Amino acid sequence: LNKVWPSGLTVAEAEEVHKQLILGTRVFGGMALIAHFLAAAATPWLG
Amino acid sequence: LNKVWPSGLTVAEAEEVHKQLILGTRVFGGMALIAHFLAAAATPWLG
Amino acid sequence: LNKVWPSGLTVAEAEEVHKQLILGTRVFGGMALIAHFLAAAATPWLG
Amino acid sequence: LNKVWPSGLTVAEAEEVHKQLILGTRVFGGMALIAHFLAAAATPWLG
Amino acid sequence: LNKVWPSGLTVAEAEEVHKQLILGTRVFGGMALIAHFLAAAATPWLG
Amino acid sequence: LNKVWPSGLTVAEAEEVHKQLILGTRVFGGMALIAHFLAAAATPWLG
Amino acid sequence: LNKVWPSGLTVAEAEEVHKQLILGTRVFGGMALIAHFLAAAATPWLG
Amino acid sequence: LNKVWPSGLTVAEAEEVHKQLILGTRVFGGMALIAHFLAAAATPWLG
Amino acid sequence: LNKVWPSGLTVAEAEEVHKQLILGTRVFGGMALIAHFLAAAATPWLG
Amino acid sequence: MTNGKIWLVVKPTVGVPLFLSAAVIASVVIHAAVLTTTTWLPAYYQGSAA
Amino acid sequence: MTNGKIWLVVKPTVGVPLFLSAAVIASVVIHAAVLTTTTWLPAYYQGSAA
Amino acid sequence: MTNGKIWLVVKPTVGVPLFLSAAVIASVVIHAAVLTTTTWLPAYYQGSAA
Amino acid sequence: MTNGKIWLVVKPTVGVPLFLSAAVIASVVIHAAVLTTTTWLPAYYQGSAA
Amino acid sequence: MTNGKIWLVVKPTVGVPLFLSAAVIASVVIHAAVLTTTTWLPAYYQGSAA
Amino acid sequence: MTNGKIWLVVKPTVGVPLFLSAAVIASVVIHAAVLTTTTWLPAYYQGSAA
Amino acid sequence: MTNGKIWLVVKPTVGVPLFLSAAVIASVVIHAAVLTTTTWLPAYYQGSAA
Amino acid sequence: MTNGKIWLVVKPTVGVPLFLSAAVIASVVIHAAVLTTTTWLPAYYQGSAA
Amino acid sequence: MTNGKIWLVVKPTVGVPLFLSAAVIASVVIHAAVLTTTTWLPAYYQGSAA
Ligand code: BCL
Ligand code: BCL
Ligand code: BCL
Ligand SMILES: COC(C)(C)C/C=C/C(C)=C/C=C/C(C)=C/C=C/C(C)=C/C=C/C=C(C)/C=C/C=C(\C)CC/C=C(\C)CCC=C(C)C
Ligand SMILES: COC(C)(C)C/C=C/C(C)=C/C=C/C(C)=C/C=C/C(C)=C/C=C/C=C(C)/C=C/C=C(\C)CC/C=C(\C)CCC=C(C)C
Ligand SMILES: COC(C)(C)C/C=C/C(C)=C/C=C/C(C)=C/C=C/C(C)=C/C=C/C=C(C)/C=C/C=C(\C)CC/C=C(\C)CCC=C(C)C
Ligand SMILES: COC(C)(C)C/C=C/C(C)=C/C=C/C(C)=C/C=C/C(C)=C/C=C/C=C(C)/C=C/C=C(\C)CC/C=C(\C)CCC=C(C)C
Ligand SMILES: COC(C)(C)C/C=C/C(C)=C/C=C/C(C)=C/C=C/C(C)=C/C=C/C=C(C)/C=C/C=C(\C)CC/C=C(\C)CCC=C(C)C
Ligand SMILES: COC(C)(C)C/C=C/C(C)=C/C=C/C(C)=C/C=C/C(C)=C/C=C/C=C(C)/C=C/C=C(\C)CC/C=C(\C)CCC=C(C)C
Ligand SMILES: COC(C)(C)C/C=C/C(C)=C/C=C/C(C)=C/C=C/C(C)=C/C=C/C=C(C)/C=C/C=C(\C)CC/C=C(\C)CCC=C(C)C
Ligand SMILES: COC(C)(C)C/C=C/C(C)=C/C=C/C(C)=C/C=C/C(C)=C/C=C/C=C(C)/C=C/C=C(\C)CC/C=C(\C)CCC=C(C)C
Ligand SMILES: COC(C)(C)C/C=C/C(C)=C/C=C/C(C)=C/C=C/C(C)=C/C=C/C=C(C)/C=C/C=C(\C)CC/C=C(\C)CCC=C(C)C
Ligand SMILES: CCCCCCCCCCCC[N+](C)(C)[O-]
Ligand SMILES: CCCCCCCCCCCC[N+](C)(C)[O-]
Ligand SMILES: CCCCCCCCCCCC[N+](C)(C)[O-]
Ligand SMILES: [Ca+2]
Ligand SMILES: [Ca+2]
Ligand SMILES: [Ca+2]
Ligand SMILES: [Ca+2]
Ligand SMILES: [Ca+2]
Ligand SMILES: [Ca+2]
Ligand SMILES: [Ca+2]
Ligand SMILES: [Ca+2]
Ligand SMILES: [Ca+2]
Repeated sequence: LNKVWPSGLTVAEAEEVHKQLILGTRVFGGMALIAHFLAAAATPWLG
Repeated sequence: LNKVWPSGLTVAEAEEVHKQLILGTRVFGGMALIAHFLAAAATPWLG
Repeated sequence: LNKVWPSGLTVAEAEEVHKQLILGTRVFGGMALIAHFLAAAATPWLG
Repeated sequence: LNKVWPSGLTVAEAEEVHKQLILGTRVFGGMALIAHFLAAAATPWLG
Repeated sequence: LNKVWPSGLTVAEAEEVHKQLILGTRVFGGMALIAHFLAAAATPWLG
Repeated sequence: LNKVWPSGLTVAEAEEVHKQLILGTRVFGGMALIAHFLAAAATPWLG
Repeated sequence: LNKVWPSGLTVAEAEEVHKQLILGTRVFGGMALIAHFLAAAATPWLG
Repeated sequence: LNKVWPSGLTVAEAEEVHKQLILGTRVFGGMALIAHFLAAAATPWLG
Repeated sequence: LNKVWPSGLTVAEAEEVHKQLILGTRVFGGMALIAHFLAAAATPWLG
Repeated sequence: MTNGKIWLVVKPTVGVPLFLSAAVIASVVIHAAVLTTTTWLPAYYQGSAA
Repeated sequence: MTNGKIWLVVKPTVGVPLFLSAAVIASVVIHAAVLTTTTWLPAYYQGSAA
Repeated sequence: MTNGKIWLVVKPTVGVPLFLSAAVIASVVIHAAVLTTTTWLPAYYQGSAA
Repeated sequence: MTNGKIWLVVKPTVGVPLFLSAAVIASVVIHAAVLTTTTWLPAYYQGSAA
Repeated sequence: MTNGKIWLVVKPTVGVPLFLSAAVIASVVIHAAVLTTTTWLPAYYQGSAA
Repeated sequence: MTNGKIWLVVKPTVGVPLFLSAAVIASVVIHAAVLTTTTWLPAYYQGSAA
Repeated sequence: MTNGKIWLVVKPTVGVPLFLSAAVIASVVIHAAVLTTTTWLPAYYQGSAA
Repeated sequence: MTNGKIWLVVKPTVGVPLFLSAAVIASVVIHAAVLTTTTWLPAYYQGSAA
Repeated sequence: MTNGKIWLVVKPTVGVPLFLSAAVIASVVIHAAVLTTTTWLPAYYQGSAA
């Protein structure tokens, strides 16, 4: 567990970093999904 | 709390940095919001 | 087998890295294959 | 307060640097403001 | 023969690396040769 | 006064460097001012 | 003659490197010469 | 005077470097002056 | 004369390097001079 | 979600700026593509001037 | 507001210049897009010369 | 599948960002090519404004 | 005025050249935009030759 | 096949990414050239919309 | 004249080449702008030929 | 053949990638020039299509 | 002639290549400008062909 | 011939690749200029085709 890999992180630190990246991606995606529905409603795209 | 992460910061220092970034973003956003209202009022955009 | 190569990895670590790359490529390829069938069905490409 | 931060500066040194940046910005802005009045008076911009 | 050259490799390691590069090139070339026959058959190139 | 700052200079060395930059700028500006008068006299710019 | 120069090579190693570069250049040139005769025969260049 | 400055040079070495730069500039300028007279004589520039 | 300068060379090594550069330049120039005579003879340049 | 070990062998100070920069560039590319290929988006900027 | 741990794994001397540079570039891109696609912003610069 | 030893001699913090960046760029290149060479993809963006 | 702590975490030898370079580039961009979009600034350079 | 000593004096972490990147770029260049200079490849993308 | 402390926190090995390079680039930009937007400077190069 | 001492003062890990990269770029430039200036090479790609 | 102390605070291995490179680039820029803005220089290259 | 001391203060591993690269680029620039400004050089590539 305590092994420090060539990035300088441990396994647990690397998972902690990625979990925040996953969370941020979900926030971005949720906003983007709303923006696409707005774009579909308000622009000529999709009619 | 003492742990120095691979950026060279502690948790507390990293939060202190980001809080100033958050503050600066709010200032920029407040100015940008005013600029958009001015743009809407003075330019042909939105009529 | 404990030899550390000039990348900083051992043989076993290098295989572990590449296996995740292989897995990720298969996921990307599966999605891309689906996207090509959708493109063929919904766009004028291939008729 | 003698702490040397990752930039290599102390708090007091960092404030001393920024104060010179603030001063220089004010000089640039004062000159730019004069240049805009000249531009407004001498060019067709704003009539 | 255990001399370490300025790349960080020994003679034996350098040949091991290159042999994999040779193998990969042969795979790429085999696929490219097939792709050229497909291109010649399916496209207007060469008639 | 003998403190060495993060650039590697002392205060006195930094002032000595900048004085040569100021001097060089004045020379460049003197030549440029002459060149602008020549440009105004010999080119259609300003009539 | 065992002196190590600023590249990290000895005289003998530097000649060994260059001799392989010379050999590779001759191979490339031989192929290029054949390609130019093919180009002259098969293309409108030189008639 | 034997002080080594942040470039790695002493005052005397720095002047020796610059003197060769001055000399080279004079050679370039002499050649360029001749080239301008040739250009003026042989091209439509200046008539 | 054995002083090592900031390039890592001695005076004698630096002269040895440059002499090979001078020689190479003369070879390039000799070839270029021949190529210019060929260009003048074979192309419409200079008639 | 399963790729978290990437940060054992890629430095986050490399990969996280690259990841976010790529997202930002991608968004700009998409907006620029829509702007350059539709009439309706430049008409939105043009507003009552047309 | 919750992402402050980013500065544990990204160097601020990398990420803060990048963040602000990206904002600056983005603003220029938006202003340039409006300038190039509208008539009204070029007319503003042209002023009474039209 | 057989090339896993590449990571003995290439640093993953170089090669993995490069690999993924190349994939991303390749995808953009393909999408941009289709957008610039077809009528049907810009018509899709144009939507009912045509 | 309140942001002086930025120089605790950004190296001034990075950020100060970047800051001033960005200002210089911004000024050039603005002057170039005016030159390319107005007729009056080109006519100023053209002078009596028009 | 005889050039394997190149990796005694070139770092593989430089030369292997460069080698593969050059191959990738070369392929893109060839595909782009065919796309831009033929009618038949853009017609293939255009499909039934022509 | 009062800014000489800039060289306490900016390396002259960085800032002095940048400063002079920016001046050189700026001069080229100005000369190129005059060349491209006037007729009189191209005519000066053209000389007696037209 | 007589220049082998170049590798005493140039790093091969610099100069050998540069040398080969320059050769590769040069070849692409020549092929691109022929493609862009002849009719016969784009006709070769066009094949029976036109 | 009086600026020789520049090499106390600028590394010659930076500044001397930059200085000479800038001179070389400047010369190319001037030659290219004359080539692109005169009829007489391209006519010199064209020679007896036209 | 008299400038050999340049290699006391410029690293040859910098300056020699730069010197040769500049020569190579210069040659390409000259050939490209002739190709783009004459008819006779593209006619030479075009050969018997036109
Ligand atoms: C109208 C729709 C468009 C179009 C739109 C798109 C878009 C948009 C995209 C693609 C993408 C791809 N398209 Mg498509 N595509 C079109 C038509 C084609 C045609 C064709 C002749 O008509 C081909 C050959 C392809 C092929 C491809 C793939 C190369 C690629 C996805 C690869 C992947 O997932 O690998 C995954 C691989 C695997 C799962 C297994 C691989 C196993 C084998 C054995 C490996 C062999 C390796 C080889 C020997 C060496 C490789 C060397 C390296 C290149 C260095 N498309 C049409 C014209 N296509 C995507 C892409 O490139 O993404 C980056 C993408 O985004
Ligand atoms: C229709 C076909 C095209 C065409 C298509 C192509 C294509 C496509 C390519 C070439 C390539 C080459 N072409 Mg051709 N080529 C055409 C017509 C020409 C004409 C001409 C006047 O008509 C010339 C001079 C050339 C010449 C050349 C070579 C310079 C080059 C291969 C060099 C090599 O293998 O060296 C090997 C060298 C040796 C074996 C020995 C050298 C020994 C000598 C003594 C060394 C002297 C060195 C000198 C003094 C200093 C050099 C300094 C360095 C440049 C820094 N071609 C026609 C118009 N040509 C290829 C290329 O450039 O690849 C990179 C290539 O890919
Ligand atoms: C038809 C022919 C073309 C033409 C073709 C070319 C070509 C081609 C070239 C030049 C080159 C040059 N041309 Mg001409 N040139 C033309 C017409 C002009 C006109 C003009 C108003 O008509 C001017 C001012 C110039 C001027 C110049 C020089 C700036 C330059 C050579 C400088 C040199 O050798 O310095 C040497 C310097 C000295 C010997 C002494 C200097 C001493 C002084 C006191 C130093 C003062 C420094 C100052 C205060 C600060 C400088 C700051 C730095 C810029 C950072 N040409 C015509 C239109 N010219 C060459 C060039 O730029 O090469 C790089 C070049 O290759
Ligand atoms: C027609 O073709 C055109 C022209 C349109 C071109 C084609 C374009 C295409 C194909 C575009 C495709 C775009 C795609 C695929 C976009 C994908 C976007 C995604 C997935 C975005 C994700 C965003 C995620 C974000 C913003 C995440 C932020 C995370 C943050 C801020 C957390 C930061 C902190 C950490 C990573 C670690 C903290 C440390 C700890 C110890 C906890
Ligand atoms: C049609 O398509 C077009 C062409 C328009 C292209 C599309 C463009 C698009 C899609 C543009 C989108 C733009 C966006 C998303 C812009 C976002 C802007 C934001 C969020 C700006 C934020 C600015 C924040 C600022 C300026 C913050 C400054 C902070 C400062 C100065 C504090 C500095 C100090 C620290 C960080 C730490 C100090 C240290 C301590 C120890 C306290
Ligand atoms: C007509 O010409 C045009 C214009 C179209 C130009 C031509 C374009 C062409 C020819 C395009 C060709 C495109 C190709 C060949 C695309 C290939 C795409 C592939 C193969 C994509 C693969 C993607 C793979 C992914 C996304 C893998 C992700 C893996 C992840 C996230 C795992 C990360 C973790 C690790 C590597 C190691 C973790 C550590 C451990 C210790 C386990
Ligand atoms: C229509 O769209 C177009 C095309 C126009 C594009 C749009 C362009 C836009 C949106 C442009 C916007 C431009 C802006 C926002 C410009 C802002 C300019 C500013 C704020 C300039 C500030 C300049 C400040 C200067 C020059 C400060 C100089 C400071 C100096 C010299 C002091 C140096 C010393 C130190 C920092 C520390 C010394 C050390 C000590 C220990 C004391
Ligand atoms: C008309 O002109 C146009 C416009 C067309 C432009 C002209 C373009 C031209 C002239 C293009 C020419 C293209 C050429 C010459 C392409 C050549 C392609 C080749 C030779 C490709 C080779 C590919 C090889 C590959 C993909 C090899 C992969 C190897 C792998 C993955 C193994 C990796 C592992 C290691 C190297 C070492 C592992 C470590 C160990 C210890 C065993
Ligand atoms: C219409 O828009 C267009 C298209 C025109 C674009 C717009 C362009 C614009 C807005 C251009 C603006 C240009 C400006 C603002 C130019 C400014 C030029 C300046 C201020 C030039 C200054 C030059 C200074 C020089 C050459 C100084 C040289 C100094 C030397 C050689 C001394 C070197 C030594 C040292 C620094 C230290 C020595 C060490 C010691 C220990 C003493
Ligand atoms: C009209 O103008 C246009 C547009 C055409 C532009 C003009 C273009 C022009 C002027 C192009 C000119 C092109 C030229 C001059 C091309 C020259 C090509 C040459 C000389 C190519 C040489 C290739 C050599 C190769 C591929 C050598 C490979 C060597 C290898 C693989 C060996 C590698 C190993 C080592 C170096 C050392 C190993 C270590 C040991 C210890 C033994
Ligand atoms: C219309 O606008 C257009 C388009 C034309 C653009 C405008 C362009 C403009 C404005 C161009 C202006 C060009 C200028 C100002 C050019 C200036 C040229 C100069 C000053 C050239 C100087 C050349 C100097 C040389 C070649 C010196 C060489 C020195 C050498 C080789 C010595 C090397 C050794 C050492 C430095 C140190 C040795 C070590 C020792 C210990 C002794
Ligand atoms: C109309 O304007 C256009 C468009 C044409 C643009 C204008 C272009 C212009 C103005 C172009 C000007 C071009 C010029 C000035 C070209 C100059 C070319 C020269 C001088 C070339 C010199 C070449 C020299 C070579 C190839 C030397 C090679 C040397 C070698 C291989 C030796 C290598 C070894 C060492 C340096 C050291 C070995 C170590 C030891 C210890 C002995
Ligand atoms: C990477 C960005 C790619 C953008 C590609 C689109 C550029 C404009 C294409 C031509 C204009 C299409 N049109 C006429 C419908 O506007
Ligand atoms: C755009 C002009 C750029 C000029 C070069 C700027 C400095 C490059 C980096 C070398 C100097 C810094 N350092 C620490 C290595 O000495
Ligand atoms: C535009 C030509 C560029 C030529 C390549 C750049 C010069 C070589 C730089 C070498 C840097 C690595 N080094 C100093 C350890 O050798
Ligand atoms: Ca809609
Ligand atoms: Ca409005
Ligand atoms: Ca279909
Ligand atoms: Ca006005
Ligand atoms: Ca066929
Ligand atoms: Ca006048
Ligand atoms: Ca023929
Ligand atoms: Ca004349
Ligand atoms: Ca002739």
